[PDB]
Amino acid sequence: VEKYQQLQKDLSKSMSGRQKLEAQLTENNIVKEELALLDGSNVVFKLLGPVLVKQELGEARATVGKRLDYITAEIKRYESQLRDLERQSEQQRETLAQLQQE
Amino acid sequence: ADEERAETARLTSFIGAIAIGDLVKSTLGPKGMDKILLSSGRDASLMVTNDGATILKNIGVDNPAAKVLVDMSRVQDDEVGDGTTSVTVLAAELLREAESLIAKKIHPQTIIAGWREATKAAREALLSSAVDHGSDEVKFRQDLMNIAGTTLSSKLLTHHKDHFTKLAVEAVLRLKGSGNLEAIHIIKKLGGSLADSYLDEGFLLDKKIGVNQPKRIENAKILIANTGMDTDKIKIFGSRVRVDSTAKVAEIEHAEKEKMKEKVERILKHGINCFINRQLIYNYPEQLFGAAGVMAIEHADFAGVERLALVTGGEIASTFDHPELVKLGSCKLIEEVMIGEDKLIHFSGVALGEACTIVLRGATQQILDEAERSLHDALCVLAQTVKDSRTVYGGGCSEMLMAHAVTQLANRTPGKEAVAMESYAKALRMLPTIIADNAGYDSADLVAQLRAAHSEGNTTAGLDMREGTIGDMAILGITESFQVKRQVLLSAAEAAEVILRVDNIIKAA
Amino acid sequence: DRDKPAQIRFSNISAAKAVADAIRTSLGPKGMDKMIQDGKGDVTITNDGATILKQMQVLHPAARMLVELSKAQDIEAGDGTTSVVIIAGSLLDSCTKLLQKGIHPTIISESFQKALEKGIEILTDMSRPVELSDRETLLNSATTSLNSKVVSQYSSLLSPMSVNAVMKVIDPATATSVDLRDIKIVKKLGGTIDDCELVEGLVLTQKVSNSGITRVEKAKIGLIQFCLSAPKTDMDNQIVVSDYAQMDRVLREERAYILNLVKQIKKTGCNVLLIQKSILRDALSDLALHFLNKMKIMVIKDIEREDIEFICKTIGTKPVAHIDQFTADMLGSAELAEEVNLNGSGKLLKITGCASPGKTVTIVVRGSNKLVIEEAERSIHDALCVIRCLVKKRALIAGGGAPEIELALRLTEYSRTLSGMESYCVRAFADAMEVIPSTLAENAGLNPISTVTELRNRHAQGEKTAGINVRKGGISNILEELVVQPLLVSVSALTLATETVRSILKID
Amino acid sequence: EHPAAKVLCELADLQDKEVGDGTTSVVIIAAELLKNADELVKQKIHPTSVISGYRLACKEAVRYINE
Amino acid sequence: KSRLMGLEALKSHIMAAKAVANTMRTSLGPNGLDKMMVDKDGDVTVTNDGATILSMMDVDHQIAKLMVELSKSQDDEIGDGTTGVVVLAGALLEEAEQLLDRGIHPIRIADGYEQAARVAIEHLDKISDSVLVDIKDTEPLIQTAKTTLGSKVVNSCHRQMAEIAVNAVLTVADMERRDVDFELIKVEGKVGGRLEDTKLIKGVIVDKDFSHPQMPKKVEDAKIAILTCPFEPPKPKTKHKLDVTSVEDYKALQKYEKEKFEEMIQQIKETGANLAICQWGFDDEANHLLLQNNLPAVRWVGGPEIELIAIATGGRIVPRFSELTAEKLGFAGLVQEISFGTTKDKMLVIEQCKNSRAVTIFIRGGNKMIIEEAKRSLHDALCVIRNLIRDNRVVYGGGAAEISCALAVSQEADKCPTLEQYAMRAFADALEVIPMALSENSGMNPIQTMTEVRARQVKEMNPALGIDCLHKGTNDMKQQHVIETLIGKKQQISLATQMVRMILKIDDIRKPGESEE
Repeated sequence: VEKYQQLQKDLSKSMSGRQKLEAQLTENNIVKEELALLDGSNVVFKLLGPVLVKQELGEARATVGKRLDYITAEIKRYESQLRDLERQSEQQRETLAQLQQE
Repeated sequence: ADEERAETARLTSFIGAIAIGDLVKSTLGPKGMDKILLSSGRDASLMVTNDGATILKNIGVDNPAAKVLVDMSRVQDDEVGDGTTSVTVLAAELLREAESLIAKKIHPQTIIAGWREATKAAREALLSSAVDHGSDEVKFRQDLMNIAGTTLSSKLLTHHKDHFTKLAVEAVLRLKGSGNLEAIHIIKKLGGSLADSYLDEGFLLDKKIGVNQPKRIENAKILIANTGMDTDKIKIFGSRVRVDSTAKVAEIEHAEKEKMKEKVERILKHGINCFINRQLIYNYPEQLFGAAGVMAIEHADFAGVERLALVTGGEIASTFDHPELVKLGSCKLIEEVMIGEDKLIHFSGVALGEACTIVLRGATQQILDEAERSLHDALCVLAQTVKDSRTVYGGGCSEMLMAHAVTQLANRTPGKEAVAMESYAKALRMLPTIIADNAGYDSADLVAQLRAAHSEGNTTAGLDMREGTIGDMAILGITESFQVKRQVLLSAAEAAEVILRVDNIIKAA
Repeated sequence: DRDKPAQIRFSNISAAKAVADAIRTSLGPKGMDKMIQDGKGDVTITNDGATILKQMQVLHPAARMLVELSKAQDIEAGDGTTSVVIIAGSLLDSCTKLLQKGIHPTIISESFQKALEKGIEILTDMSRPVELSDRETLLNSATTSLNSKVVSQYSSLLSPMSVNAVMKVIDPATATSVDLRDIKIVKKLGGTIDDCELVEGLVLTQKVSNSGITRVEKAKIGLIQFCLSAPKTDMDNQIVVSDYAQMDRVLREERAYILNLVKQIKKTGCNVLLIQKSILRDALSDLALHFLNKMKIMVIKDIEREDIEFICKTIGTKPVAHIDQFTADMLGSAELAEEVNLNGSGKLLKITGCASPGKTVTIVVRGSNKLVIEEAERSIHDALCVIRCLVKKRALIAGGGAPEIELALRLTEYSRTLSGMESYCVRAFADAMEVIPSTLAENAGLNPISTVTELRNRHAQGEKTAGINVRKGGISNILEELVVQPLLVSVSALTLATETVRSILKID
Repeated sequence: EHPAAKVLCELADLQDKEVGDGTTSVVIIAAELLKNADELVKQKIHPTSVISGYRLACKEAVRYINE
Repeated sequence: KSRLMGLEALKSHIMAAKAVANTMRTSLGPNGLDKMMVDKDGDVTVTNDGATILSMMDVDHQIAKLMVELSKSQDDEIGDGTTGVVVLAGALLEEAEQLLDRGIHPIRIADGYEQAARVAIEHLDKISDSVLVDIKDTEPLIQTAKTTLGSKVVNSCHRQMAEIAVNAVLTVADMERRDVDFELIKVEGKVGGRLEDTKLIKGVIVDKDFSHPQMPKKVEDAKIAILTCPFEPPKPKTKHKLDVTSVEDYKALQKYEKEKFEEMIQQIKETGANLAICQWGFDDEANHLLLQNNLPAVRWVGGPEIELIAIATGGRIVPRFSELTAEKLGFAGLVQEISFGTTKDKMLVIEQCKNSRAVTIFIRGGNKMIIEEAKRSLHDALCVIRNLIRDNRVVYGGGAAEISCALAVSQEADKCPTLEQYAMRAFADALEVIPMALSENSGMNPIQTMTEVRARQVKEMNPALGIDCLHKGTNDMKQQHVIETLIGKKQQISLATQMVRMILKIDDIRKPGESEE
């Protein structure tokens, strides 16, 4: 029954964005190595928004760290919302399953 | 559910309360010999007390007599303060004496009737033992000095008692009228040494806004405030908690400052020398309070500030419902004074004349927690003594005459009255026992000395367990406030005859 | 009636004394080891009775008084703590006598602490006032003490350190009491007893510098009681997302301000920053802290609130929970704060000299090993204790129990002098004393009963003319080879007997 | 299984770490002087009294080891 | 599945009444030392009569069981003499085994006891006055509430309750034509006032709802409006979310509040009784916005209260605010806003001279103990007059009838003879137990003390005088003014032999293995 689905639905929904963070998180680590590697040897660039800002080395690492951090925090965001959306489905299942049935 | 009938209960109600009225009287008295406190809840966890109120707490006792006598000495703590462990043994000197009569077959009814008017026959002899020392302000201050140490000693304070024996009477000397705890602002504070305790004459804020806001404020305009700067109190100058947008939880914090700005303007709209706010003042309106050049007092006391509202004459903003209308406190000078290890806001020359603020200096909390309680008992006593300024001849010197009196009463009368009353006046005569016995001195002679005194009758001389022997009753401190005594003597006198009604104890247990 | 309390008291008498006894064999350097089993299934060889109180016991309250008793003597002195066990029972020995006599607990009590006064007086002059301004006389006496006492190994080697940081925290020629407060015991794994040193400014645990300043000087020392990371939301910082549009929009907010809150700190004039533990914190994001280390503040993070309070009380860096709450009072000034890696394992931060309330000295005890570090820890300890005992009590009292053996003998006839029902009390009171070095005498062997008969008369004669001296552990001039102690350690070990007894005397 | 037995095997091993000589031995006079001094303390002796002497006695041998 | 034999069981039964009647025997009257209770749940308390204690005490045994059973009807109607039959029926109980011990039928003994009550009944019938009237019975109820308000909470009769006792029972009595119901009269304590705050309440008393006092405190009409409907927008004493989805709905609410206030101010007023008891709870905000409008608005009302005060009025309730009629409003003889105590809120006292189908007289207390100690006085003092108006008959009690009613019966014995004389003899003696037992619980030698009015009983007959119940040096029931409803004594008489008559009932003392199980 539809009530059971949204909770399953929003589950993998907010699950989707939470995962790709880790690959970003992974490359956030990949760039830290290079932001530890670059002294600014060749022009360092953040790009956030349709503008490409002038970026400086020293502000970039704390950024990507925050970016790493900010993303790293975002494993917890839905892992809260995971069980949230996971639970409300299960609760209605036996009901709505049997409701589907009879 | 289960009948507990007369005699076997009357043993149990006695024998426990008999046991109860002992380790308290053991401890009771200046030479009253201590009892180790035992917390079976935490290991053995121990103190060693002269206080029976502690005794009840640590080791829980079940006697209906006790549970009554618990409440009695407790209400003798709740009312009389000092006299708790004394009213305890007070009925204890009865029940043992009653054991005889009870074992003698003698109806509690008899004793109920008999010790009753016996209880009275001394009462006015006790009121005769009531002797005014109010006769001068100094003589009552001498009387303030009389029973002050009398209370605090058996409450277990001595070294730092003297300072409090000193300090408390003058704050209470400001009363000269009803003893007023409104007027008396209690501050007991950690910090300072045993000599650093202090009496502010006025109201005092032991908190300090110090450097951030005004410190010294003359001719104070004192605004007693419940005014939330962060609280969103009535006359909300921005978006409250309400639904407008789904993100409104954030939108509430935005209008907060545009609320904090206007509210300081409102708090400035009074105009004040100081702003006493029982709730939060945030750092931003702080300098806005500073933009009003006003001492910003936040999280202010819920009681002192009320006394401040009472003693300095302020009126609380009451959730800031009066942007002008609210009345304001005025003291001649607001002085932040370093006392002990901290600075304290002192309001000098507050509206109320009786008003003070005592400032106690605990070197630790162990010093800070114990004394101010013991400090309190005399004051309530003294407060009664302020109203009715009286002593009774101590060291049993009141006791023997009353014993004598009721005994002189006894001889002629003895229906079931003096039969009891004879057994009664003994309890009047049974206190000097333990006091010399806690002191470790043969009471019989000394008693019979003090007997042969009040047999002869006598006032100026009674048993002194200090020296250990009979001595002058000059109101030396050796003759002690009637206020306690009657109260005490009013109290356990009933509990016996009261509980004498219940040999009829029944138990759902 | 009061039987049970008397019984209790009798039991209390029996109980605590039954505890007070076995160490009287362990009493002194001549005393013996004790192998302590517990429910731990472990046999533990112990001469020190203070731990024997601590390490092993039952919960008996008068036995609790004992584990209470010397524990105070630890902080009271750190000396005669075993011996304040030895003092108490002796009186309690004399007690049941007076209770077999039936003397009254108030009467029993008031006779005694009084008599202790009466005792300490004659006792006091036995002691010799020695110069507390002269660090050498301080050295000598304490060192003589130290060499009249248990630990000379590192203590005497550490005595130039001990008395100095003391002499540092000694302002007066009186040398006051000299509390150990500003004095900071520190250690370093390994190192050396020579790598031990006093330090004039606070040696601190490790350091945080990402871009952070290593050496900063005249350094205003910041406290942080506030989170620099912005509040922790789903990890350390502010995130709300079910989707990346959500995260990418609000990510603007968290990043910028934590930099600002970082900024203002250096704007508040922090050359050093004390950050207590990230649990004592919300947390510090090391990248904004790298942004903060970029502020070239000297960041010491994850540090104890105690050390915060120590650095608060001692060198005067007071708690800062807010940017506004940064203030020079709450910012200590480190004339040099620079970490040092050397003389032993790894690095501890060195504030080299510092602005301090009073004067804050610290000592870093390093060793051949950790035990050798502890061999210093023990060593400075009582080396500082005898100081606190000698500086607080100038008068230098001899060891060996002779001070009793003189005074007990004295107070007896002075108790006799009292007459009254009580004259018997102070005798047995005094009489209690000389049995203490008796065991100690027997702890050295021979026959105290023979000796203490005589040393008494010796201490009826020249009063110090002979006495107990550990070299013999028997009849000797306590002054010849000096067995000496500050007047304090004695009077330390004194009243706790004349109190807890007088306490336990009137106990029901 | 005894604190003595505990205090000993280390010492024989202490001897045995050093040299195979005295190892099975030293436990001997470890036992000897005990039983010897056992009654001495029981006699009038205080365990401290002569125990220094046995060291002073321990030196005579090494005083003799010289010669 | 073990079975006691007859006398055995009764010997096992006789083991019961002894101690439980004993508890009364030193508790009888004020000279009786009253009864104490303690709990497995840890509550020590004082208890009284049989019922209080014997209900608070728990009863193991069929004998003990029937006690509370036998007890109820007593204290229900008369309220005074409850503890009595306990001793009495227990005494006769111990007279029964006795005559079985004397080898006389359990059958027969219970036989001649019954009409032995009659020769005590006819004896009691004569005693004192079988009459009282309004101005008269004022004074004995004065006396009754003398000994009632002087024996229990305070030993000082406080004439207020002493008169509060007389008036409202009359109020239900004079309504019911010299009939009255203890249900209708009701004794209501609320502490925070005093035992000297004592109120004669012929109507209902409830705290007047103020979500604001300053928004005018008032009582209006004399009449009450009892409402299941709103007098202001309604709510069932349960949380009602006040939020507004926009900043604008913030504006319309308080208007809606006041639009229905004035409308319910309108439509309940036009119904009647601007004071309106709305069964519904409601926000303290808008409740005082109607208060701000007008008419203190009673909200958060007990669901019982509305129908309670409804039936008392005899009027109905408005179930639905669209339904409006004054009969669905209540009836207050007087609605009166009354400050409850000096300590706390005004109440709204609805005193119903319109119809009171319940009358709950009121008192306060400095303590909940004493206030119930006082109600303990009040109930049973209202219980005597209850019957005592239904029959105004009173008999000087306290052993004077006991020493006397035994006269007829024990003298009726050899008038009777065969088994009845015994059942006259071992009957009547149980009467003089109590003056003995009252002298017992006193400091008095009972047989001695009993011997006294005995001589009187030979000297005089059926003394309106008697022995001191108050333990007064003088012995009357006149000087003592100890006189009980000549119902209640006989009402009490009815109880005692009945129990013995109960313990005999059938031949079955057997148990399946279930007896008390």
